[PDB]
Amino acid sequence: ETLNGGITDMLTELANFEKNVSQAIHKYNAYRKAASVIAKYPHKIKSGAEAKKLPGVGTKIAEKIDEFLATGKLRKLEKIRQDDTSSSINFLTRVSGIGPSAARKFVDEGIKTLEDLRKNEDKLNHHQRIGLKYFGDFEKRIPREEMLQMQDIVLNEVKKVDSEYIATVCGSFRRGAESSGDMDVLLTHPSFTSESTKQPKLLHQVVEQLQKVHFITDTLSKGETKFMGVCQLPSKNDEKEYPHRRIDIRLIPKDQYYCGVLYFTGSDIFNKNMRAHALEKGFTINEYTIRPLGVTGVAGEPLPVDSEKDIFDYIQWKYREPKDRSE
DNA sequence: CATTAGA
DNA sequence: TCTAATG
Ligand SMILES: [Cs+]
Ligand SMILES: [Cs+]
Repeated sequence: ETLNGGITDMLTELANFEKNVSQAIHKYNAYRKAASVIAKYPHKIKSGAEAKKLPGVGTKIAEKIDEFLATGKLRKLEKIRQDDTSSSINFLTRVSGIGPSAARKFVDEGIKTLEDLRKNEDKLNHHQRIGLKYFGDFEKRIPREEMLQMQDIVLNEVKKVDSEYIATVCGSFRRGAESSGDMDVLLTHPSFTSESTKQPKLLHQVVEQLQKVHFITDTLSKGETKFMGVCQLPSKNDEKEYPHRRIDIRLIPKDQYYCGVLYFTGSDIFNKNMRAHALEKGFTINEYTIRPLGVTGVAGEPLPVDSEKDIFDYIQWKYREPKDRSE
């Protein structure tokens, strides 16, 4: 957590680079298990050789630990950190729509900067266009003050259209968070579950609603169960307009909400931990259900969930307010 | 780890 | 179809 710091940090810096700037899935994958294992290790690595006794720790990596341990740096790291091409990719990658694959290409073409991208809006697809458009806004954090604002409108129309709907804004927002990166609405309806062969409309309906009023302003992607877009709070009586905000809505069979909701609510750890516990408690938790474990090794048979509660009661725990689902 | 765009 | 990108 801190004794092994520099190492894991450098190591991850190393991994991340193979993956993006190069296409070295493997070397990349390498650096990471290593960085993984060196991280669990309970003592201060004092030398390569020492680390070297680790799994995943080979000669290549080890050699690296030395240099780092020896001098407070690493050339390869100082070399890459410098490298304009590699920088470029690092950068282009921020644009929403742009991944590594695209970034390399863009680069290869000569598009390295923000403006470069403008000059060639043509080479970009819709997503990347939008992302390009809202580069600033996209990067900006969402104040809870605002999330509340948004959550308000969202449950409003949801209700308007159909009153049989159920929305929940999941995420760190759900969990108290002073701010968030984007909004996440989990959606369901009774008329939709496991078998009941869809009703795409159910998603459609709402999307349209939220648009009709000017809340949604772009569409990054719209499927039959997972809308992914951009939104904006009605810029008031002027002098202050609201930044463009990423929003995502998703349809879910009423019969898998709560686990879904639980799950997306986090945190990553609260989850893992609650999850780990259900195991002992003779259960299995995953984003969609909760199955009782059978001794043979495994088992199935989803247990009926009507609320966050059921899942809890199940593994016989303390209902944890989302506020304190921190871990 | 599954859904959506796209070409 | 496969392959990229989000989450
Ligand atoms: Cs080893
Ligand atoms: Cs990106």
